[PDB]
Amino acid sequence: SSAMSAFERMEEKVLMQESRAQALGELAGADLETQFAQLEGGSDVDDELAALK
Amino acid sequence: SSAMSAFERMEEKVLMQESRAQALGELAGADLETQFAQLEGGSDVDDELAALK
Amino acid sequence: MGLFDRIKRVVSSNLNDLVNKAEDPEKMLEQAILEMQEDLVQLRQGVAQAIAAQ
Amino acid sequence: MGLFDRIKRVVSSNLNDLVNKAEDPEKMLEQAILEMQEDLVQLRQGVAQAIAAQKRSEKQYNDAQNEINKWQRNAQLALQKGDENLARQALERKKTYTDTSAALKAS
Amino acid sequence: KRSEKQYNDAQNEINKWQRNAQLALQKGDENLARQALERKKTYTDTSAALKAS
Amino acid sequence: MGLFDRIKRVVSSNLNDLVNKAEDPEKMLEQAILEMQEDLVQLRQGVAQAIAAQ
Amino acid sequence: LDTQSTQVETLKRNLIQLESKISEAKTKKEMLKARITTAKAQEQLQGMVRGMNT
Amino acid sequence: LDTQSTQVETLKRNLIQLESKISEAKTKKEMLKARITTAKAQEQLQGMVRGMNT
Repeated sequence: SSAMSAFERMEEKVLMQESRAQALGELAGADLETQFAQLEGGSDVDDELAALK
Repeated sequence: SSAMSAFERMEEKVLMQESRAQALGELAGADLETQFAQLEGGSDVDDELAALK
Repeated sequence: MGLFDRIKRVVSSNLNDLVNKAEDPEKMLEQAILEMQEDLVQLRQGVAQAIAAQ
Repeated sequence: MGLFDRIKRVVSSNLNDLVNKAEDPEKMLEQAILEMQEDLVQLRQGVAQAIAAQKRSEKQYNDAQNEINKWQRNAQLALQKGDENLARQALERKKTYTDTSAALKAS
Repeated sequence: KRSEKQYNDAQNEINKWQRNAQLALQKGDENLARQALERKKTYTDTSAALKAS
Repeated sequence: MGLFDRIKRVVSSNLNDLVNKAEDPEKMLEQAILEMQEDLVQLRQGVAQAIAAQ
Repeated sequence: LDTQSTQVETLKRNLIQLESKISEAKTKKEMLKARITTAKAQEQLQGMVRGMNT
Repeated sequence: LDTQSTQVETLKRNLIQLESKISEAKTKKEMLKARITTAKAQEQLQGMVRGMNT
């Protein structure tokens, strides 16, 4: 459909745009271990969560 | 008859048109279980009907 | 002719891309809503007509 | 004509030398860097686009792989009422989506 | 000596946030203390970066 | 033409250097901050709009 | 009249479902438009990796 | 009706397979288009072998 083919197109456009936006940082990065630390805080955050909880 | 052959023709046309209209959704569908839930609400609606009744 | 087919597909592949160039994601989505709403109005008009006939 | 060829080569050999005259070694090197950097930007944009396309196509595979089990869940929820046709069709659709998932994982 | 200001704030805050989490969990709410922990981790990362700087 | 390419690159290599000449290190850094802050404002406006939509 | 009652109820269900669909679709439209507005400026503003200008 | 049931199921299998094919084909289309975009600029930018300009 016309109004439904416009919607799906812009939707896929949105998806690709967000993927690129995340890719720029995903492409860059201070260091692979820095990337992983950014992904996951590490033992520090787990210990803090356990202690406060 | 002329006026009676026009009527029956457009009638069958109506039937096929409605069949297609239902077919599009019948052809599509989020999931077979989603299709069945759309067909029938499930235990939730039966329980609600029993409780309110 | 295969020549004509391929030359035509070649000429479409430039208009298609100019159109994709003048696409704007936010602004474009508006029509996808406006036209949906308009044809929804038409559909509910038909629904009302059936109700009224009954 | 050979006459035209040689007269043209004669006229180029003067513009070429005026251009070599207005050449400055330091200042000139700047463009050799600026344009390299700009086209490097373009190349890395393409690299990012490829990365993003892969990270997007991962979406359907993730859906299908989690679905390879969501379909068992649906079949269980169906057979819990005692119907086997619904669970069987869930199995068929799960096999379809599993083949899709395998193809997408290879991709 | 001015950039030291933000680091001092964040370092004293690395403990003020534990104080806030304690004052929150003293009513029996864990979401507030957990969000306090998350913000404390954020401010601790900020403090570490600022201390290196 | 290669002639035109090289003559154009020759003319750019003088404007580029006049621009580098009228560069001032301290004063210049100010824009690198002002524009960052302005587009940060725009980004946080978008963030707020998403929050509000939810 | 009973037949038309069935028809109008099956036509009532139709319209309710399609109105729900267009409404949820508009909700998604707004959330994704906010997404776009975030991204548009977001890609002019990111980490300051020393090895690029962008 | 049973015969048409067989027909419609064999027609259901047909369409599922062909939709899968077109979808995977579009996936390949996107990945290869990214490939092309890499290559296009890539061939203007390569190692600086002293014995060529290119």
